[PDB]
Amino acid sequence: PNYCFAGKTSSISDLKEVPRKNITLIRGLEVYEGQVSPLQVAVKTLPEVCSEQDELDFLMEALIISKFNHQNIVRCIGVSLQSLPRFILLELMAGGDLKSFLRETRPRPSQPSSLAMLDLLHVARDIACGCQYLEENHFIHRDIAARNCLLTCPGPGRVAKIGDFGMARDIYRMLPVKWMPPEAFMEGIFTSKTDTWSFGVLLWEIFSLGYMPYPSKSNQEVLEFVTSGGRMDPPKNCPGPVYRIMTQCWQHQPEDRPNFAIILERIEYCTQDPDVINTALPIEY
Ligand SMILES: COc1ccc(F)cc1[C@@H](C)Oc1cc(-c2cnnn2C)cnc1N
Repeated sequence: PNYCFAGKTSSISDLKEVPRKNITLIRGLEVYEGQVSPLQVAVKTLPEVCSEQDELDFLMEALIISKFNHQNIVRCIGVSLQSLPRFILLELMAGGDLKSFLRETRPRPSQPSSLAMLDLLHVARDIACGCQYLEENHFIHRDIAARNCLLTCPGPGRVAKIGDFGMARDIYRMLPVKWMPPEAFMEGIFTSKTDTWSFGVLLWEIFSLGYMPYPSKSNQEVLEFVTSGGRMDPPKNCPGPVYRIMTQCWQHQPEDRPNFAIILERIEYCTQDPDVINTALPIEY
């Protein structure tokens, strides 16, 4: 089984196999926190009880992640496929996944400024850079969403990175309906503009502080809503310029939507506008 990315073909043999003795599991997080000799790592494990397909899936996932080279995509430290159970070793992202972080770190009476608008813009900017990298390398992610993003740490130095490529893995060889543009439902045509649409939904998730998109709508209701021109309202307290980026991401015609270079440019503008970043987030009770 080969994998083609950018200007290079690669196989299992090119994967950096780490001697099993050098790998220690520290605790569960099927993922564990681990150590390699000392590098902190996350360990994704393939269950020994699985089918042939699970094994090629696991292998293709390792190939995919191992070929990426960008600071906003989680690194693959290596693999251990010659011992059971098989491991994929990933950069350990201590802040956890983005969706959970937004829900746990919402401004509250016990910590009214735990998070501010600039923090959310930096996360959006980080993922957008990741996405620009995928775009310019002609890789379509297909599942951009907060559940698939990770943070290096809880505190103010945090960096957001794209952390899961399972959907792209399957496609290479379960539509995330609420993150999908109209043409995906009706034409099944996918483009980097597909990711642009998803990023807009991700933006909404971020600035809502981790709400489910289209609150109160089922998948089919969303599908009909969006196909007929409907769009989400801004998240509570969302700055007008940030909502504008979302709605630009959600233009009905793919070609009307910005590429990620333009998105990054507009997020930076937002970061430079004091009227945006001086906006307070809602305090939750
Ligand atoms: C549930 O796992 C995921 C969820 C979403 C993703 F995008 C990637 C992963 C997995 C494959 O990767 C990591 C997980 C964590 C983590 C999660 N919760 N706490 N921690 C400490 C840290 N670093 C990773 N590399």
